[PDB]
Amino acid sequence: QQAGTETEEYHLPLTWERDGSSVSASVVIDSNWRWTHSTEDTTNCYDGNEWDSTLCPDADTCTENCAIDGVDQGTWGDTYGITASGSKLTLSFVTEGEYSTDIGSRVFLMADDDNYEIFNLLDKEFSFDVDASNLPCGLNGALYFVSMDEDGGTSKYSTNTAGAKYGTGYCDAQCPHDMKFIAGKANSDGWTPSDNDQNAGTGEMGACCHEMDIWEANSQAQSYTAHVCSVDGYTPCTGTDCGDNGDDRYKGVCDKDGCDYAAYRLGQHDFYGEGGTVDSGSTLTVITQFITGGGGLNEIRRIYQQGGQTIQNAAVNFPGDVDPYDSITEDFCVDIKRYFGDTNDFDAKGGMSGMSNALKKGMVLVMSLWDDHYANMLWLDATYPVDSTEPGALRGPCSTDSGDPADVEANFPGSTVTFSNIKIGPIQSYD
Ligand SMILES: OC[C@H]1O[C@@H](O[C@H]2[C@H](O)[C@@H](O)[C@H](O)O[C@@H]2CO)[C@H](O)[C@@H](O)[C@@H]1O
Ligand SMILES: [Mg+2]
Repeated sequence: QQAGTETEEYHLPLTWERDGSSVSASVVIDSNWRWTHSTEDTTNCYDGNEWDSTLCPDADTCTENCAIDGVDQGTWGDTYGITASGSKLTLSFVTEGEYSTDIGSRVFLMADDDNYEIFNLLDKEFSFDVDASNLPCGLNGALYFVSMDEDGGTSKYSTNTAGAKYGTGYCDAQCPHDMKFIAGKANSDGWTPSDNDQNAGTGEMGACCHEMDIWEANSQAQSYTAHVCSVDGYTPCTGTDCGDNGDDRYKGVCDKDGCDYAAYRLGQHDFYGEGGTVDSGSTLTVITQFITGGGGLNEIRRIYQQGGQTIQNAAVNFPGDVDPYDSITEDFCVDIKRYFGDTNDFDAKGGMSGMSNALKKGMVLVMSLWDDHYANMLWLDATYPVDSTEPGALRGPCSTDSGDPADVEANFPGSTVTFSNIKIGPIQSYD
């Protein structure tokens, strides 16, 4: 995409801490949340959930004729419901703006006006504070890393002149087809609008890359998940390479399931939640350690702090069926997937050393607040598949009727998440 000129681009200031020192950074809105309009005037190229067929009769013409516009100081709060102060960022769920209505948001941490901050998580400890108390069943306040290009794609794709400055270049391990711009081009070929989401559709291309999910959570359940891909960095995909939900799920270049460590699903029901050991009613510190052996990742450990207590990760709790692991390791992913009858796509795609090499090449930080039009977040907080009764089906305390976006959007429009005190530094020792 090229940049439009109707609205100046303002990145929202955010402080964080990098190896013992304060960094005055900022965040940027993902280009999918932006207005896409003619470079000539004000006409929408993307209008509702379909592209304009005059302006966009094929992707190349669409790319030439359309632009993504800026988000100025005022728009962050009143279109997106996003505020920041100091080292705290708050994302909103349903914000009814001027003439339109925004649902959730996704932002990236910037290094400067034109580049994302690049995190090299190997042999480091990454921490932050989150308040997930205002997120009911069916919502997900997520903090995670993805192998985006530092410049959002401008060096490699010459029709992307907007770049990281306009939040371009998102990819993740889902190989999402709902991205309006992929590899610098409008993804308008073969566009199908969503039946379910009036803002969304899917194009022929998907945008794949490695993804390290530090925190996927609402007030009811939480998980952290490593997703490795067999391709290197940001990778546009079509066809079977995308591994689309359904029959192709395991045939693409990325692991959609990931190797997930989700305490509730692993037989620890009161570890996290309302009045749990870690109490979602209140802010908590989430600390993640990327431990290496011979310079390669071999474990991802998790520690929590809340109210001055240090709380070790809860161990797998299937006595005599699975060892009490308490972290992501190769043996955990192998044994748990066997026990849960899950295809080990994580290993098929490179496993722990594939992930390590991904981490070594550097990742972009993402924070997001969303609901789930595909599976109602049931895989995080309920039972999934809904009628399944076998080990690993049970995920959280929520109803299998929870999480329909139409319901949660109407009933909990005020939902919010607050992330604060982002920090990276050497691996510390814990009591
Ligand atoms: O809970 C692990 C789980 O992944 C499920 O797919 C989730 C995925 O992990 C999440 O990242 C994505 O956005 O939503 C999907 C739903 O497709 C998968 O369906 C489960 O069977 C698997 O155990
Ligand atoms: Mg094929």
